Amino acid sequence: RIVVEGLNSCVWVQHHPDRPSIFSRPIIGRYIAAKDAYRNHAYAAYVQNMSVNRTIEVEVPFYQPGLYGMLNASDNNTSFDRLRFTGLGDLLIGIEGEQPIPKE
Amino acid sequence: GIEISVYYSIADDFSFNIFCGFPPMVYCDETYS
Amino acid sequence: DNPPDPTPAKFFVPIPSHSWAHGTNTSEPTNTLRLDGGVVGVGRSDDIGTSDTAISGIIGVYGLLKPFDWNANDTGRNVGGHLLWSMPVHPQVDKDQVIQVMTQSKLTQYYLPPISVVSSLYAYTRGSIKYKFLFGNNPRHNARLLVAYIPGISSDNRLTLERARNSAHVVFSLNEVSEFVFTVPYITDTMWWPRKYGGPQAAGEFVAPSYICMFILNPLVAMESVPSIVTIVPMIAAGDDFEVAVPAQPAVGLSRNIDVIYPKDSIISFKSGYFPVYVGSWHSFFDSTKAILRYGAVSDHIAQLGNIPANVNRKAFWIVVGDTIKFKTLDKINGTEWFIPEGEYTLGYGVVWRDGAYAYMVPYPLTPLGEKIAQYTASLLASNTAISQIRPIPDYIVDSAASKDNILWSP
Amino acid sequence: DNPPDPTPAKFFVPIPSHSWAHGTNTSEPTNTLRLDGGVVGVGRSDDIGTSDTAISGIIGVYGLLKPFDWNANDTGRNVGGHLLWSMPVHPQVDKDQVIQVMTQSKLTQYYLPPISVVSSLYAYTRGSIKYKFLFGNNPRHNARLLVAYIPGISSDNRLTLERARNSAHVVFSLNEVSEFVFTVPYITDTMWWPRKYGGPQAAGEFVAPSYICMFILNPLVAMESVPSIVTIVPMIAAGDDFEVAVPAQPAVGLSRNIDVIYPKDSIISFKSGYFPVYVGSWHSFFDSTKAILRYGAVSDHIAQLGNIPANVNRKAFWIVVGDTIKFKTLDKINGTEWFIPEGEYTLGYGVVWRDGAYAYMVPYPLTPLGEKIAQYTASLLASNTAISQIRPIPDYIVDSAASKDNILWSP
Amino acid sequence: DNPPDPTPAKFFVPIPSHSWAHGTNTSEPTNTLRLDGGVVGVGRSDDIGTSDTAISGIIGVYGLLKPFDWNANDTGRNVGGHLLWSMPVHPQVDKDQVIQVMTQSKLTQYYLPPISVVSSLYAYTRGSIKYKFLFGNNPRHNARLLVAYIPGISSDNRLTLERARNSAHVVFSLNEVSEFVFTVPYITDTMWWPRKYGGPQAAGEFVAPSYICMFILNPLVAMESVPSIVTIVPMIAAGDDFEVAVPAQPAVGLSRNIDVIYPKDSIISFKSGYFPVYVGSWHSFFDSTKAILRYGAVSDHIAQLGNIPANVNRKAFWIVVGDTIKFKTLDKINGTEWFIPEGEYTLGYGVVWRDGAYAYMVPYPLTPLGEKIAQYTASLLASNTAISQIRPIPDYIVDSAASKDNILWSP
Amino acid sequence: DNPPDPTPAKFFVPIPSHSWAHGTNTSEPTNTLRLDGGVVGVGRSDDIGTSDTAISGIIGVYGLLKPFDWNANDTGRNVGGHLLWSMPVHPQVDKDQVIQVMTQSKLTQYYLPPISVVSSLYAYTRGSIKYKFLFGNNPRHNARLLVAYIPGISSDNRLTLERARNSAHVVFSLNEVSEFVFTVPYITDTMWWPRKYGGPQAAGEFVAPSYICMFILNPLVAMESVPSIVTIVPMIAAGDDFEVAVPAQPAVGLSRNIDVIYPKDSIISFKSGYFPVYVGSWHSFFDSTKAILRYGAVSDHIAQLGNIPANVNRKAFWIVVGDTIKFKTLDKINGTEWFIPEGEYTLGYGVVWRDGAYAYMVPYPLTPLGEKIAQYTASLLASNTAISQIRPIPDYIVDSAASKDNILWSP
Repeated sequence: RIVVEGLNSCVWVQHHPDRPSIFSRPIIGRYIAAKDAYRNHAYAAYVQNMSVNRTIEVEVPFYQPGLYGMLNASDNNTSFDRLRFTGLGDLLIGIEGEQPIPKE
Repeated sequence: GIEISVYYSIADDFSFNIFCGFPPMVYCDETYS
Repeated sequence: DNPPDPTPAKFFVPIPSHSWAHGTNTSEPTNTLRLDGGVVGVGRSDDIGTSDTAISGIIGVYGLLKPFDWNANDTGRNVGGHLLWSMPVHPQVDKDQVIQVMTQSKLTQYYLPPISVVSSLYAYTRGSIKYKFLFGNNPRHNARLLVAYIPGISSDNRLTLERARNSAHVVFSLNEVSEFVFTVPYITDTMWWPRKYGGPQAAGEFVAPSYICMFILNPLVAMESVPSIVTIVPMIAAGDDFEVAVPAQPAVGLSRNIDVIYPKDSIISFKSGYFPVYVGSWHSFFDSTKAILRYGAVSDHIAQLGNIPANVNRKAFWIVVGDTIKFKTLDKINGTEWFIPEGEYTLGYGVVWRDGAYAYMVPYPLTPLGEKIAQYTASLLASNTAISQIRPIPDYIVDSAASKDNILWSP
Repeated sequence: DNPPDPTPAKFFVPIPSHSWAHGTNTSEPTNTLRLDGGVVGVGRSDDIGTSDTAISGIIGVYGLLKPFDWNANDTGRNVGGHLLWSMPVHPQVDKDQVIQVMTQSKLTQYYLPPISVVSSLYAYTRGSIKYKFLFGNNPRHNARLLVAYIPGISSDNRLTLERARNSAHVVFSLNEVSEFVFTVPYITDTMWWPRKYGGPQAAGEFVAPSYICMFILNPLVAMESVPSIVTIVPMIAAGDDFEVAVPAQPAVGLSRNIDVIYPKDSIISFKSGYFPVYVGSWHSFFDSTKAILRYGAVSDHIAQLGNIPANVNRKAFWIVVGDTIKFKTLDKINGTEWFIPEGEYTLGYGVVWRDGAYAYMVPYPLTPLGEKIAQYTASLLASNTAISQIRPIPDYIVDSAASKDNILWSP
Repeated sequence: DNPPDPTPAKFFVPIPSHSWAHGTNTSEPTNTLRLDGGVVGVGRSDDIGTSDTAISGIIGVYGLLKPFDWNANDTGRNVGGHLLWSMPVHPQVDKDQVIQVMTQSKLTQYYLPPISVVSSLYAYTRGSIKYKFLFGNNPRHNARLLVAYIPGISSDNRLTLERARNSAHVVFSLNEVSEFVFTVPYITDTMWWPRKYGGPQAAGEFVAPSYICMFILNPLVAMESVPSIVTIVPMIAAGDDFEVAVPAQPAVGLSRNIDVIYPKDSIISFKSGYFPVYVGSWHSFFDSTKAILRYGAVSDHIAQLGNIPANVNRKAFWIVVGDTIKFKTLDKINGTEWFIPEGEYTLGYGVVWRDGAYAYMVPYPLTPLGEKIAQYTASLLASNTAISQIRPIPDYIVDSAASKDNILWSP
Repeated sequence: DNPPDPTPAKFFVPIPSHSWAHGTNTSEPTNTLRLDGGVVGVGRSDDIGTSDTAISGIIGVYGLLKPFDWNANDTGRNVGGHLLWSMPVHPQVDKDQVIQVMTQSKLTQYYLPPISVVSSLYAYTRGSIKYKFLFGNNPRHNARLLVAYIPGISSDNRLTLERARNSAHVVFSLNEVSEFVFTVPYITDTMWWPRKYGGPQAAGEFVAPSYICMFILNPLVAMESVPSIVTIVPMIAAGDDFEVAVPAQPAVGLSRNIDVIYPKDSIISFKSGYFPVYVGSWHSFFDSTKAILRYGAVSDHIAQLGNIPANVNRKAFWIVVGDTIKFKTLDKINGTEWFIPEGEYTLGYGVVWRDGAYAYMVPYPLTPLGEKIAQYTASLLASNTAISQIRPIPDYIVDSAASKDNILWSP
């Protein structure tokens, strides 16, 4: 469940299952790694207008090519079980417009 | 300022029970002379 | 177990309220102000009858129309062929055939019959009409009348007895008979007939489909020991086949309040939201020593006037034409004997003070002296006199009682 | 055929989201991010068991508590009547009876048992508790202990052996026996019992309903060819009648990150949205020749500090208390030997520069020299020294790497 | 008993209105403006038939096409093999084969047949077409015609009798026969065929699938005592297998109002919301002594003009091209005999007065004198003449009647 | 009868649209742009087959891979044990094993097989793969090859014939045989295998699960009267047990447009909404006598440039790298022979003119002379030369045609 309060413009949310989960903290804007936080085409997504409702409720599926999903994963230095078998992937949150963010 | 327009209507459990004579009316059509 | 519900959303159209037009054969959802939140209706008994609002029941009741005298000594009007009484045939009654009560500068009141009042609530109408004629006679009186129903006619410009016999008519005898009814037909080129009188929308009253006329066949004969005058009282009711088509703007109104604002240049009762008003002071108006009409104790709250028509003279002052208020208020002016003794007066006159786009009102006592002072003040403002020279305007002594509602004015 | 639907609108109440509290026995509508838009759940097999989240299963697992030595050579503590071990009876364990790992300027870590961790997730609790005592002895050792369950007591201020026998107790023999369990009852004035430890909301920890005490009946006896010390390891588990009432704020947290920000005057890590930060230049700050912490390359984007508490000295400077960044940066100053060689340093100190309502931060290298330079700069700003005289503040050479996240500070 | 309803909310999508495209096989919810709030439809009888809107019924009705004379004395055109009449085969009719009524500066009116009008309401079409030929002859006349249906051709560039016999054709005899029909097939490479004429969207009219041609087999022969001219009247109707595919932008319009605004530089009728207009005064325009077009009695309400194209000459004035208004209005000017007598004139000319981004219009009487005065005024404004020198512009005498709607203009 | 409906409102959650992820096994409510407002689907016949979009059908089709020559005269490479051909085993094909078509400053085009293209549309995959080997030989040629499937290997660093025999392999004979298939297994530590190539998200391509290698058992032998070269054409298809897991960002794109904007410092094509553009005039730019790129005829509508990177030289000018426009445009400059003859040129170069926070572009003809003039203009703006001295910039003669879309630029 995602709540976006300072905007009255459309917001998107996309899910990347096969993306390796090698981060333990969310990264924002400029400081995000390039080729990331770029909206993809054929990924599960949901486009929502904040004029109608400013809380997004979605369900992220389990898409791992393995027997289990590993929780309580270490952070910094690998394997092949820590990047594709631990996390459900990454969720990208962006704004439909390129229009500047309000002062507040 | 604020503008409050109150509209109303009758209900189902409402009833006009006893018929009385009609009081003399005024024609709206003669509201200019 | 918190199962997901991925069941497609449904396209829905939001609206503010439920139908304003629907009055029957449907449900009207609402927030009942009760303790029981179910289908709830008032309890009843035989002490409290069902609603008596059947249209056929009401419009069946006889209403009285303008009576007329029937003299037998009149050697001119009491002859074979003379037209005694006539009028157009329609549910509503011709204004001149109804009992009237007029008033100076007010609205004319008409004593309409049940069939007429109801019909004024509906656009079209149809059916037979029942005209009951009551005679104030005794056995000695004797006569015969030929009442006719002429379809397609609305006046007596070409109407005579020898022509009325060529249409639907009846011949009543007045031989020991005091009451009878002539149920006139509904002969029309169409199915329903529009009401003669209606809501202000056009400058023309529609026409009735037919005309009823009463003629003399055998002149009324009385005697020496009997009244030569026999008053006739025509009464109207709707036939069993009478129907009313579509609900429209009432062509009638209540006579509870016959006050009206005609096209007569009434001076607009300020603005809406800027009333009630009271006489107060204003720091930008002669350091709050003079009197103006306020609408709030808070500063910068002076009563503003509405749209004053451009056809009003600039040198003209105003007069209260409705409910007014009392207020206490000026020393003698140089060169004249104009002086106002300190006391309580009723507000009557007033002078408009413009300050940009907003216009205010200055109070003046209802006295022969006050009318002349407001007369001059209205003339001084027309010539753009210095603000300091117009100052010697009533004084501000204390605040005054608030008005019930909006005060009206006139040139 | 486009039939009309005059079916009354239904009063409906709009809400943003579905319940945030509901966790079972209901449906939760949501936008599933899948290709199949129906009721969809992960496929399973015997390789992937059912969820193992039965509360009775988990809290039944034995957890270890703080052990203690049991010496037979102690001529003072090894006597009939001595209190060897005791503690309050409740699901969670007394912090002093748990294995602890403390750290300087960090949080204390407690090795809580299954019954305690779960109980810290619920407000109230009830049921019997199973205390298993494991003894590190051999056949040669011999003794008898009287473990009791005293209801309504929480300390050993008035607790003795000759008083413990007057309550629910058990007498264990240590004669070729290394393990036994004393399932203590649930004797309470009420049905459910509140957790002893809870979410920060008040300044008082609730009390346990009872107290368990282990006494000596027949002093431990060993021999010459056997260890006189017999370590005792108390272990706890929940009884078959143990239950947990209501979900509340966890009285526990993860030890993944034991970093915390106590009431210790940490200097607020800028503001939220004004980080990550980097060392940059500012055209209004000495023509962008000096160094300040920016949060954006766009002009007029200087990192603003949060609410600095009013209990901080005006002449004080700051120090990084968390993750920091490296940056390259000043010539020798007149009268002193203060000079900074051009190179890359780790950010350590800093001085607050106020410009109206917004406060910014000026970087200083983590070096004994830099601490003194920031010391003086903090003092010069306190005396309102001329802006041009405080100028000889590190220089701006180039931009620096961005921080992972918010940088903390301290007086 | 006020039971709680913790029943999950349902995800719903709000929309402003119901479908604008749907016309059948569905329900359209709406707020019926009636007293009865149920499914309500107009009452009917045999006096009021069912809707007569079956497409097969309408397009079956014969429509008349452009006739032509058939002379037997013409020694050149009345020979074996000559082409008497031909046209493309499609539902709509070729504009040159339809009865036309042209008008100067207006729109051309075409008397289209039932099949053509309907087909102009649909994008594609198919089916056989029935061409009925009516002959104005008597028994004496005699001949034979070979009417053919050539698929894949749209002109008579390579069309001859000796080639028309190689396709679907018919040979009609004119021997005591005045009427016959040639039902042409539907031979197409595809199933449906696009309309030849359509809504303005591209600069090209689509092509018909085939071509119908009438040839002479045995030349018409008449006599001395009989008319040598036999007018032929071709009529069209749709076959029993004729169908129309998809609703599109009408390729036709009503001839009720043939007024149009071509690409001809019409001067834009002010702006929308800034009309009706009337001649009034403006306090910022020569102290409200001159005339301008207002749209409101309220101050600062001057009629603004729309987007004037940049291809218009700066020295040009304008002329009313539509409905206009009458207004009363100037003394003799120095050096010239230009003087306007006080009276009522019809508005005809006008000069644009620009004041920043907003453009207004100045009225001029429809008189040979007024055209020259507006001519000069348009030239003076082009040279940036002093505002005080252009003043001797019509005078403001009084307000004038409001226009029905927007007034048009032209260079 | 208008009964009340006090039926409790229902909590409902509003959302803008229906699922964007759901593609099957559900209903998607929408506003159908048709005349029929019911469940409507295109009509079909045998002329129009069902959708041919079965994954097993498509990926079963054989695709061609990079061929290679097999010479029998090579006394070095044609020996027992030599590695002729090898590659990783996965659905997609190794870029170096695919037919390629490279282009300067463009994108490399790969002729991918059906199994590879589809697999690039899904995240994970599994199943056997069918590698068909086609030989261009005749009966005279003879040989034997040992093709193996090595699980857990991705290169030939430690790969030999005498080691390949220790895994799943096959021995094919080339004795009058031109075609055969080696269906390789799916030997994996897991169930599904991630695609080797994917959407730009990380800097690393995943690895294939296995490796296929073709070795020589008995060297190819031909004769004197037969071609010593036998080209081998490897072809790939998916096994009957092949499956694709989850839809993800395509690892492929269409080769319709191979134009791309790499990390190469392209100069940003203005801003979005500020195009198409054309050469026009600006009243604040040398009294609209010089040329600038506009995006609107309305005043104050100059084409603004997007975010120019800070790594660009201040003295640098730009060049069009995409579609451009033609425009007509300067007299000889003092001291130099720089003079532009009046004519129509193609836009090629340009110089950025900054005016506050907004940046615009000044057009320059694609000519050796224009490049030098824009060269100097770019240098003059870098030194803050007087606005009046840089004036002798192309002239404005008339407006020019609008661009199809956004124009690109480069240093």
